[PDB]
Formats: sequence, C-alpha cells, structure tokens
Amino acid sequence: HMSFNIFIASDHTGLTLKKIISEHLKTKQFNVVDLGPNYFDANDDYPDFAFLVADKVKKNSDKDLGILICGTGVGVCMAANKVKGVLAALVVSEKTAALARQHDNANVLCLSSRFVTDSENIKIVDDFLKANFEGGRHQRRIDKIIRYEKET
Ligand SMILES: O=C(CO)[C@H](O)[C@H](O)COP(=O)(O)O
Repeated sequence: HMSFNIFIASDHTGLTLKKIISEHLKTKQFNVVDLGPNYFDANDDYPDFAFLVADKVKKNSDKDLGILICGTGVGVCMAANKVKGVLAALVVSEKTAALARQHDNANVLCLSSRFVTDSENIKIVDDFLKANFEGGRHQRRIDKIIRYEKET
C-alpha cells in the first residue's frame, strides 16, 4: 500500500535475498527502501544495518515496517528490539509468519539467510504482510512491552 514504507537491510550474508525481496515487493506496488549494504563486505556488522531499519520504523511505528536479514535472524532481532517502539519477530517458517503479525503485532520481520531458502523467505514475507494484528488479548500483552520500555 502507498500509505507506508517498508525498510529493508541485511548484513553481508543476505544481499541476494534482500534484492529478491525488495524487487518482489516493488512489483506488488509496496513502497520499499533498501538501506543497504549495496555491495559485499565479508566482515560487515549486522547491528549497523539493524539500527538503520529499526530507527526508521521507530519514527512511524504504527505504519512503517522493517525487514532484516542475517545468517540466522537472531542478531538483527536482538538489535532491532532495542529500539523504542520496535517489535521485531524472527520467523524461519511459513508456519509462524502470520502469527508474528496476528499475535505479536511485529513491525520488523527478521529472516535467516543461511538456514531458510529464498522461496520460503518470500512466502514468510508475503504471509507476514497479508496478516493483520488480531488485537484483544494480544493488545493487552503488547501494551505491557511498550509500557516497560517507556517507563524503565
Ligand atoms: O547470523 C548472524 C547474526 O545472528 C550473522 O549474519 C553472522 O553471525 C555472521 O557470521 P560471519 O561473520 O561468519 O559471516
């Protein structure tokens, strides 16, 4: 949809997947912002790119989304969740992709480049974007996370 931006980044492990996802979503008429890296550096550091995406999502945490890729998804998930207003979900199977939105209201999707195929990652992205937050008891739970980070 034209009303929000999707920010995408990776470390050096995820450049091919990042382009596949970015171009896939652009064809579907999403607003997609590739924050890098734009060339391969075997030694680059996933937190730098996680914070680029997460700091953008933080500015529009109710509308914008992030996609972050690293070897397992773990590092970018840890880093992105440090950012105020960010709820980052690590998904490695289509079987949990919708739930990350439905229950956890995630605004950042974290993916594995080394342990999940390109095809499965595209399916994860598609189901995450198609799903909707279910609210209710899940809103009460997310509210507790937001309150902790704001008050601690
Ligand atoms: O998976 C990751 C973080 O969770 C990183 O992509 C991974 O640690 C990078 O490994 P290397 O420096 O050997 O390429």
